[PDB]
Amino acid sequence: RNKIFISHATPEDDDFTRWLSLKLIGLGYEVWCDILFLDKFWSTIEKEIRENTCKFLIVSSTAGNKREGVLKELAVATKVKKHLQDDMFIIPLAIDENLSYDDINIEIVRLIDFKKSWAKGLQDLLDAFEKQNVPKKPPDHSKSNLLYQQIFLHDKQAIEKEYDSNWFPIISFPNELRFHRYDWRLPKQFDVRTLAFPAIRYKEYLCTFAWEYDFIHQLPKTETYNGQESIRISTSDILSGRYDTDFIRNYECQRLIVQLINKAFELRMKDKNVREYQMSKTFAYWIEKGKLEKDKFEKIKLVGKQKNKYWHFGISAAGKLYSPVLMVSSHIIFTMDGINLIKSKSIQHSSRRKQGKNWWNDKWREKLLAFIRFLSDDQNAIYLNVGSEEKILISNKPLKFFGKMSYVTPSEVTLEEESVLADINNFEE
Amino acid sequence: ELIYIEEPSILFAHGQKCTDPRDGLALFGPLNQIYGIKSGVVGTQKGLQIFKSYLDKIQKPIYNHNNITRPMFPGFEAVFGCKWESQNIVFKEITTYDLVTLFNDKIITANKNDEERVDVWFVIVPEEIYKYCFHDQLKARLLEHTIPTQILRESTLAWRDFKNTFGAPIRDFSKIEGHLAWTISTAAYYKAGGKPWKLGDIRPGVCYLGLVYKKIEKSKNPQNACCAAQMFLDNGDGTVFKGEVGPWYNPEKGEYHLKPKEAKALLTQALESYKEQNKSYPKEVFIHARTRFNDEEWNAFNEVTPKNTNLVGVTITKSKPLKLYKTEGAFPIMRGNAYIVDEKKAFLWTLGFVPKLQSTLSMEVPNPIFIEINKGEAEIQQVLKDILALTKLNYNACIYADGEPVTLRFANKIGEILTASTEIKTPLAFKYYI
RNA sequence: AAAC
Ligand SMILES: [Mg+2]
Repeated sequence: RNKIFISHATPEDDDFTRWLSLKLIGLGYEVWCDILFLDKFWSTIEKEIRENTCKFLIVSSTAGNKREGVLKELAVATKVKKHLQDDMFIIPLAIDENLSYDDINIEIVRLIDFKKSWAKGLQDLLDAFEKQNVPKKPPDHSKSNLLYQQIFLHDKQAIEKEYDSNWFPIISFPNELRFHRYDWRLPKQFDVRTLAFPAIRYKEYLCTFAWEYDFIHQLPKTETYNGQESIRISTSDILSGRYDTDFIRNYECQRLIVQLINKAFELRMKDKNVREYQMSKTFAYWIEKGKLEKDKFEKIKLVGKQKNKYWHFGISAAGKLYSPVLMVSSHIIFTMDGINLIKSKSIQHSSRRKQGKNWWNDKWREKLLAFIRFLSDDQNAIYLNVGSEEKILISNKPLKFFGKMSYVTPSEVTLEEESVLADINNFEE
Repeated sequence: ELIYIEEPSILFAHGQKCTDPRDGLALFGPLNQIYGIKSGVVGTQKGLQIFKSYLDKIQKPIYNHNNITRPMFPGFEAVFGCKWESQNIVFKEITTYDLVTLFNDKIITANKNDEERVDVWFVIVPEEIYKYCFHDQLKARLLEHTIPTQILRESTLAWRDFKNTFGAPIRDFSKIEGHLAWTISTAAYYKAGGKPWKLGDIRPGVCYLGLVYKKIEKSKNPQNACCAAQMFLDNGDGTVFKGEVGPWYNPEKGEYHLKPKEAKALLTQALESYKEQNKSYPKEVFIHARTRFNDEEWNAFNEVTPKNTNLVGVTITKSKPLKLYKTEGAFPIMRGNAYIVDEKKAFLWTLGFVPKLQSTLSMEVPNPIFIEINKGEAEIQQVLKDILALTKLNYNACIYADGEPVTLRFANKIGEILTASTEIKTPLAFKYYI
């Protein structure tokens, strides 16, 4: 009547069938193809060919040459062609180059090719359609787009269904931030980084969370300390922003707390039984081979093997106070026999970019969380030493986020395709 | 509490809004159609035959090992609607400074002597040249003449023929040969005056600006840094303005900033280009950079900007990781989810899993771009939508979307090109850099 | 110097 029926090999020729079908509904044709519906059937298919279909096409490819479905479509279409005495009711669409002559279905060899290019084939098909009195509507690509979204993007949408960060909250802070002042200026060669406790040389003051007696036995004997000139600020209003003096401003308060937290973490990783690594910016902190139980912790691996190198899942940390949290960045640092670091950083980066593949959301999340739990003091907290009595408490469970949209979790074999193909591609890179 | 932004829809031909540029290109075709592609070839005779073989391959459809994440290549004429033959190929035989010198000499002599104009030029680089040395230098030297050029190697189109001592190919395209042809064809169509796609859900009269800074190592002054800007409306076809070479980089601070005597110049260039291309002044202007601007730059920007324009400055950073993890599954957080830190700071997940591809743009875990409205006043969700849209307009690669918005993606490459030649002054579209 |  008016429809344009396409028959094809469903699994192997769905690319060309998709392309041709969508292009044909784009041009206003009333196209009928087996892939243009969801939750479909032979009673309906045969009904369209017998009465509704005005033109019928087959995809003459090697894969679809001998297919029960397409052959039975060809049979019913031959019946309709005999009924309608149309010399070109059924039209081959040869898209396969390997399909040699005298190998096509006998009902087809005696009768448009896409082997050279689908554009040339589509033009030939369009002029063949125009030569016959093929009914059509004005070109409406809007309905073609609607069909593309409704059929081919139905499983590729986003659910309205209701995330573990690397941002670990700081539930409690030491109540006061203290600046120490001494009668004599500390020597310039005296490095505050060598101080056993976090301390920032701010102006002539020393910025700490700590007390005076913590470093009483490491400061030079030529320095005399006075307890009167130390100034304390209430930390709760430091976060609340209510603090305002000319000596120190809130924007500097939070930044000072940031480097205090960073140094506290760096010093804590000396008593946390963790080895160190030199990178461009900061200290990487990894777990040595031979220390962790079978290189696992709560049944998450943290250390492993890569060719003759050994990878160790290390971390670095950085505080922030906008909500007070700490971010942990995950690095992978290699050693050559589990003990000796690789001298040259180029192999380190190349090996890291090789190793990062095969690791995805759950693996990265579990490895970072395992390292954090390994760094915890309490079950649900991490204690950073800032003072002999003052401690910084950072919850070892990262921040939780209430989402509202997500995807239908697809087959993991698709992600395995991603893993293998992208792994090969990055090897090429 | 995350928020989600519906993925930006981009137009293609026939006024149809799709989401994947490859899907729209294969469905509706390019938004702006060109009658054809006239291609120019410069290289050795073996390079010529390799290029001819690769067009013979391009004419026929090429398939990917995964046709959902990387949709198949219908064939150039099937998707684009314009032919790229071997008869439209003009070849000039060739039998670090000297090599690019000969190549540029051939290109200029061809562009001058040949009567018939050529839409794009394609340069075949032998493997020895790649191993012993070019793209930035050559493509910069051709900036004066406004010659859109695409560079390919001998081992890129004929990778199967080139094999190592073990007999394996140097680099394997078997699984993504269709994707490689997709990208090459999209680049060639972009450089031929055709605009493959443009954003659809976008407000009228909005411009997006991106500043780029590149240091000069050969300069005696260690502080020197050239500047540049990139401008996009919604087309993704951006105009690039070269800045001034001089003391830009802040060495102790590690930042890049403009004195007010060049920020005015750059933004005035951007606004005059807008007025030429639109005949009106934009209602909003967004400036993008990897670093926050000092108040000097912002005031210099504000003086040259008209009163009715709500100038906004937004910085995009790959800062310290807020790497979200979905609780269940190895599938990362989907691309397009945003965290509203505050009305001026937000996180945008331009990478990660996308339902349309059932795949991930990011490799390991999507590191979000921290976007900050450091200057100006604008609604944060609108800025996130604009950056999400701008992530789609990378014409140099035929991919679903880009991790970095196009206003900042090619910062390093355009900087390398601009600083490759120091004695060259340039007015130009993005197609003369990518 | 297909490309991120
Ligand atoms: Mg390019």
